[PDB]
Order: sequence, then C-alpha cells, then structure tokens
Amino acid sequence: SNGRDSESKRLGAKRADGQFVTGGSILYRQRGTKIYPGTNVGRGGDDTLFAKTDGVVRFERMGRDKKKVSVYP
Amino acid sequence: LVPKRVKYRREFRGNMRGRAKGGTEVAFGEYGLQAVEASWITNRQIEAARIAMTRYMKRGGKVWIKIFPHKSYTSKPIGVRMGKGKGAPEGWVSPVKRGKIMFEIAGVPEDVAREALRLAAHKLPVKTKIVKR
Amino acid sequence: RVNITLECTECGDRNYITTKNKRENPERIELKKYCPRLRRVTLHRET
Amino acid sequence: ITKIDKNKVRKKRHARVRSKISGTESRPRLNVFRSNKNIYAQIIDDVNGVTLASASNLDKDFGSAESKVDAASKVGELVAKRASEKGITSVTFDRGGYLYHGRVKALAEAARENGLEF
Amino acid sequence: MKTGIHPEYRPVVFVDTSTDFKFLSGSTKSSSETIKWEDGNEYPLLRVEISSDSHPFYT
Amino acid sequence: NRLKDQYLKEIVPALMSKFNYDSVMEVPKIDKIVINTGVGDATANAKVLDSAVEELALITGQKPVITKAKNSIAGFRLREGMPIGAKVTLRGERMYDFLDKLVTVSLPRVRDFRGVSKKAFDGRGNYTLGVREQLIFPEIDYDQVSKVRGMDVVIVTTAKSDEESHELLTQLGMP
RNA sequence: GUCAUGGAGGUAGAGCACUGUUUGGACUAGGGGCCCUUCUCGGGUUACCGAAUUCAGAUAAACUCCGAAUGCCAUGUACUU
RNA sequence: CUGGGGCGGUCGCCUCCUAAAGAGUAACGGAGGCGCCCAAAGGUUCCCUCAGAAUGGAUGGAAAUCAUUCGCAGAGUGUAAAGGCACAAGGGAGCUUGACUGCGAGACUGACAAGUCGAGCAGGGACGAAAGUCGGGCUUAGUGAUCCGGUGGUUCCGCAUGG
RNA sequence: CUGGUAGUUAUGGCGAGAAGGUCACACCCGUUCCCAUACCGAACACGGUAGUUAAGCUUCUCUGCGCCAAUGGUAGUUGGGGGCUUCCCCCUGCGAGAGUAGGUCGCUGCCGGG
Ligand SMILES: [K+]
Ligand SMILES: [Mg+2]
Ligand SMILES: [Mg+2]
Ligand SMILES: [Mg+2]
Ligand SMILES: [Mg+2]
Ligand SMILES: [Mg+2]
Ligand SMILES: [Mg+2]
Ligand SMILES: [Mg+2]
Ligand SMILES: [Mg+2]
Ligand SMILES: [Mg+2]
Repeated sequence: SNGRDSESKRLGAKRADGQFVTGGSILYRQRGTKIYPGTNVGRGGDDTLFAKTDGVVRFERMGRDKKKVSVYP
Repeated sequence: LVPKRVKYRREFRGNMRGRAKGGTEVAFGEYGLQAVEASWITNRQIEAARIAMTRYMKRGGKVWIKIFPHKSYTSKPIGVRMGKGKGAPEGWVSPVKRGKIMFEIAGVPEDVAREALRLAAHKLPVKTKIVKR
Repeated sequence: RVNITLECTECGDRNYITTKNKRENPERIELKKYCPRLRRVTLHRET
Repeated sequence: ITKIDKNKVRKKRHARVRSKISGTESRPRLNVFRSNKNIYAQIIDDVNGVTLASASNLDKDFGSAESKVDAASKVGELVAKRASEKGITSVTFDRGGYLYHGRVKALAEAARENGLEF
Repeated sequence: MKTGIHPEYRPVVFVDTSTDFKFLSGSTKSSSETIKWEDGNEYPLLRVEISSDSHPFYT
Repeated sequence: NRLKDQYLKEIVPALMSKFNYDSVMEVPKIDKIVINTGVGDATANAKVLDSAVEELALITGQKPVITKAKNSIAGFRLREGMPIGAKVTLRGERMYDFLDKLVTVSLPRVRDFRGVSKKAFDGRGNYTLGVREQLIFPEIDYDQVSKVRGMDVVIVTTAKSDEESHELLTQLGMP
C-alpha cells in the first residue's frame, strides 16, 4: 500500500556567500521563506530568491530567528 | 505494559550505542537494578521481573519500573519469502542502554531489597548491577 | 466547471480562454481585456 | 475594561506603512506626526538615519491659524519651502499611520502644491 | 450616527398614573399627547404602570 | 441627561469620598451598555429573527447588528455563518436614557425582584442584568408581538472591583 | 591539495520549548461504588474510575528550545601541485 | 516489475521519513495525498487579529449569541504533508479583471523531451493622494507528446492564367 | 529635560514598586462642518481646552519570570590504530547540548521645541 514518493525538487542554496552573481541568478530555491529577500534580491512566485543586479552574495541574520540574502555590487 | 496508542504502527529497530542519556542515578527509591550492557527488554520480561520483585517483598515497600516498552517490533511468519512489505507488529520493547536503572525499590530492608533485585535480574536478558542511592 | 472562450466584441477574434463554474455563473461572462489587434482594452464576452 | 492606547495602535499602522516606504538620499521620506493640539513634519533618510528639513505648528515662523487643517496647510507650505532651500525635490509621503484624510492630507496637498514632487 | 437607518429618538415624558411623577427620557413610540411640565419645550406623554417611587419593593 | 447630570452633580464626589481616590479620573463611570438577544431558533426559520431585531430596535431606539455564529455545532444544528442573535451597543446620552428607563420604568413591570443580585458581577467590575421576557419594556406592546425570545443586558463599568461597581450601580438607582 | 576567511545546511549528540509515547507523587473538577428524604439534584462516604493542574522523572525515523565533527559552496594579493 | 514463475499488488504526479546537517540516493521499505477547485478563494487600497479557558448572564443544555480578563498563536491558511506566514501569506470592507498582449538579461533543473524562476523593456490598463503593487491563488500535485481530425482567424501559397 | 523618528539577536522583553506634568504628550470635552460605525463620535474624523496625572508616556529602583553567558568537564566526531564485538577501547585534532560562575531592568544616532 506504500511505494510512492514525488521527484526531489533540488531546493537549497545555488550560489555561495561571497560569490559574484549576474542579475537573474537564482540564489536559493525554497518552500516559503526559510531565507528572506535582502537588498537587490527578489522573491519569485514559488519563493525562489534571485539577484536583481550583478554583485556579491551575502547571507545575513535579520534579527534573532530569521535570515536574509543580499547582493552588494 | 503496552502504549495506549502509537503515531506509527511500524518503527525502525534503532541502535543502542552509548550510555543511557537519562535515568542512570536512582531517583524515587533506595535500591535500583542498573543495566551494565545494552539490550532490548520486552514487556513480557518487565512483567516477569516485576512479579518476581513484588512477590518476594510480599506487597511491602514500593516498586518503580523506570523503563517503558515504547518501541514495537514486527515479524514475518514461517514459510514467507523476503519482500511484500514490513511484517505485522508482534511485541513491545524498551531499548535499554548501559547505565540505565530499570527498576527501583524502597520501603524494605537492604537484605530484602538486594534479594528481590537478584530474583528480578534472573528474568532479564541483560547483565545487571544492584546500586543504592 | 468548464473551459470558456471570450470573444472580442469589436475585434471579432477570440484569443482569451478562461474557465468558470457554469452552475454558479450560468450567464455569459464579460471581462474587459486588452485586444492586441486594436491595441486597447475592449469588452470580451463568453461565446 | 481597558482603554486602547491610540498611539500604540497608530505605531502598529505606521510599521505597516514603513514596510513599503523608506527614505533614500536621492528620495527621502516626508513623515508626519499628529497630536490632539498641533502637527509636525520631518523629511528623513532611513539609509543614513538623519532628518533633513523639518517643520512644526509651533516654530517662531508662521504662528497664525484659524483651524487645525489650515494650521497643517501652513506646515506643508513651510516644509516644502525649507526642503526646496536645502535642495531636495522628490519625496515619498509617510502617512505616519494616519488615514490620508483631514489634516495629514491638507499637509500633503499643501507640500505637493509647493516644489515637492509626489 | 447614521441617518435613515434607526427610528426616531425623539424625547418624551413618562408619567406614572398612581403616584403622578414626571421625568424626561427620550424613546420611541410617540402616542401624541401634550405635557404640562415644561410645556414651552413641548414633548409627547406616556401613561405608565407603577414606577420606582410607586413600586413597594423600592419604597 | 436626567441621569448623567445627576452622575456629574452628586455621585462623583460622594463616590470619590467613599473610596478616597487620588484623582477624579479614578472615579468609576459606565462605558457602554450592550443588549444581546441570542435567537438560536433562527437556524430553523429566518423570519423569527426579523421580528426579534425590529422589537429590540424599539427598546434601544437604535437598529441592532445581526450577530453570525462563529463555529459549526451539530448539537444545536448550527454551521459557519447563519445569523443567531442581535447585538446593540449604547454609549453616551442615548445610553443613560436607557439605564434610566431600565431602573425607573422597565424593571418594576416584572412579577417581583430581589435587587442587584451580588452573584451577577463578572469579578472585574461589569454587571449582566438577565431579562426574562421583553414585555417588561413599555415600547414593546405584547398585543403586537408573537414570541417572547427574552434579552441579555450587559453594563460595562470603568470600575476595578465589584465593590466599586456595586456602589456606582446602586447610587445610579439600580435596586 | 592544504592554509586562512565567509556562508548554506538540522545529522550525531543532546533536550523536552512544541507534537506523540510514558512513570511516580501531590492536587482537584467530574463520573462510579455506599445509605439517606431523593428526581442519587446536593451531602456524609471514598486510593472503584477520571480530565485538567502542577512537582519530580523518562522517551522518539516521520518531536526540536538547541546542535557538533565531517562533508559541501565560494573567496584569496597564501603555499604546493 | 517480481527475493523463481503464477496468483495477489503495483505502474503517472505531489508531500514527508528512510537520506548518513549541500544537492542526489534503492527496496513488493514506513506514511499520506492528486487526476481539482475559486468570478473570488484573483488584483489593489484601507482596516483588522486568532484557538481555548475562567467569571457573569433570558430562551439555552458540556457546547450557539453578548460582556470582561488572560492568551506568540495552543487558530487559520479551499485541499495531503512539509516548509512558511501575526509589517501577516490569517480576517473584514471599497473599487476592480494584471486569471493582460508582445517579450525577456540572466539563472535553476536536466541524457533528451520537457520542467522552473526571472529583473527589466514596450503597449494598454486596475487599484492607490502618492510611493507603488498587479503577467492568478502562502508555496510545492490537479496532467498526456506526435500523427490525424474539427472550429475560428489570416497584409502566406494557389501546379498555364484568374479563381 | 521632553516630543518626533531611526538603528541594534530581549543584556533592549515581561512583571513588581515609586516619582513626575500647562512646555510638550496624553487622557479629556463636544458632534456644527469634512469624515466615520455591517449598531455605537467606542474607534476613525473634525472642533475645542473646563478637568486630571488615574492610566498611556517619561524618569528611577529591583533579578521573581524570561533573555544573554564563560571556564572546566562530558557526549559526539574527522583522521590513525586495536578488540571478545546487540557493540566496545586507544592516539591525534575538532568539540557540543545540559548544568554552572557570571551579565542584564539597555546601548547608539538625527530633528524640533526647553
Ligand atoms: K540476567
Ligand atoms: Mg526519491
Ligand atoms: Mg503561481
Ligand atoms: Mg539521536
Ligand atoms: Mg531527531
Ligand atoms: Mg528466493
Ligand atoms: Mg517469488
Ligand atoms: Mg540532504
Ligand atoms: Mg488539416
Ligand atoms: Mg492556377
């Protein structure tokens, strides 16, 4: 009666803290906001975080419990 | 001893590495039976050990069972090949790790405590030490 | 619930497919949609 | 029964506004505070965390009003002016959590009437 | 207060018949009867069963 | 206006002098009176509610708000939404008017009364006057109505203790 | 490849903050035994049951207030290859 | 397919555990869902805060609707589960149809076929005072290629030429 | 000193106690006007300043709850070795969670009035 599972969706970080990215680079794939859109970062319809401009990726604490990812030129 | 209900009917066997994380110092009683090596203790063995203890004390003093058989185990019948999914739940066990105090007694003199506990130890599949608070 | 096509009242063409529950919306749906032919918003009605 | 703290619940609404609106050096925030008596405007940079232009209902300049709305129009007129002098054009209006209606509206309408582009 | 939603709030005088006391208190249901007390500020009138002053538990 | 005046003339000091309050601000006042009907039968027939609203309106001189159920209960045969009972909140002058008509004209139309039932304070400072029937209120006329429903009258005070509340309701005239 | 630096990630361990499983004690609303006018409504009774409440104590692949070693991604004007 | 084969069960998609703290990872391993729904349950503007308990109170009961107090969430989120969400992503109301047309730097995923995200540009709009947000829905299932047929459109072709 | 508005993982919160006020800020008074309530001028909005620090606010005090937090030890574990092996031991490096000594009743801006 078991024997089922969905295809794995390859979630998680796609670029490293300190790595240079081009505009549109997906930074994080996620369900909901495990990580929040920081500065120069957008949240897509499926919660995907992407760089809005070229620059360097920085994963940062938001405050105590939450986390954000930013892109600094 | 059986859980009134369980979230999952089937459960990994697990492992028994390391010293018991809790219940290593005798807490409610004067004397305790301490597991020296690890083992699964079945509910049938806990009962056999309890009745042996309690009978010798002659409904005197108190007996705390400090282990509970939370974990189900399954078996396949004889004449059944491998596969076709996990077997039916057969029994209930408490994985006892080394250092875990399994039984505690109070309200009897040392001599009677120490005898009731050796009588219990002979029903358990694990090497035991008697320890006092 | 059914697939629906909205026809442009001016353009004539129907380049908008939608869906509706036809029990709850038995009438023909009317939406204002951009008509690419006319390059402006026009009333579109279910066929 | 407990009286509601009007400013506490106001400050809650202000947070909801400041969620979308924040001053920048190129384009600062025109924030309004409204009391039972008098009104106050500050043009702020949240990036630097510094108030540029500012104006109250109790500055030595313009101390003659008929109604609190007229009073609040004088403030807009003055904060617009004081901002233009400092050399800042495009702001974003921060309702401060107040309904964009009576006074705060009249402060904006007025500021907007002078050289401030929102 | 919204308009054209609630009925009239119009003031009206209540008077107990027995003790013959009078007091103003706005209410619905006019009845259209003149009053003696403060007739200049004319209000309707309502004849009433024993009030607090009359009722024996109170007095 | 007959009762509020009185509350501002010769209750405030009298009541401040009884408890010895530091400021007149501490003096208990009545915030709101809230009448609630509780038409549960309405789950069967909606027209029964229409009457229960119209009659309640006349009592308060202020159209009520038809309260809608919160959770689904099979026992009462009730489901999310569906109107059950009407609320109406009296504040200011139009409230004191009611309180007056409740303590002056309305209550001595019942068969009997003990008084300010000590058992009927919430323990915070607010009083709930349990009204048996609706023919107690003179703006009702039972020869123009079908069913009695009943009523529930909640009096919310600024008072901190039932003791402080009790004195205020007493000196306002409530039995 | 190593060094240095930054980062994502919840395993081992641990813990009980949540969810499930669970022991003992104290408390305490009910229900069930036992007589009474009684409608066993409520008393006088209670370790026959029992839901919360706390105190102490356990437990978890599909629990987590926590959380490694490693491994992984990257940066370097570092040293080797 | 299959701890020989048959019989039984299963076959695509989504969520979790197995899965060894990136990603991925098997078994006729352990658990559940899907083959839709919604004209608002979409967009935007504004406003809001839930479960439960205690106490008091007509019908009214353990439990309906009032009122106060305590309550980080013990609720809710169309629907499984996980991850999220109280500046709400939860709940009201007003106006609406962006559940737009042309696209798309660049990324993810990936044998291929496919799948996913996307700033920004142009056209013309909705809401908003503005800032701005809007190319459906908290997110991740709700689907099926080609060939062949049907219907609508069409500044394309039309077997000497016009059709 | 106080009002406004920011930053900062609550060392910033909660709770308890005290003091303060015409300069603000509040509550507060009123509904004619703009604008409001699915009923309610409660709120929102508008116009006021008789009354009051009671509350919010501000300042001060405290460690009851929370929060922060070493050192040491221990669990675990990379690499290298051994055993009698449900598992356990040794070497090297890393090193928790709990508990604890301790810390905390914030700190750091800019603008207006005084
Ligand atoms: K043995
Ligand atoms: Mg898989
Ligand atoms: Mg979508
Ligand atoms: Mg473990
Ligand atoms: Mg775990
Ligand atoms: Mg075989
Ligand atoms: Mg076989
Ligand atoms: Mg993984
Ligand atoms: Mg064809
Ligand atoms: Mg031809």
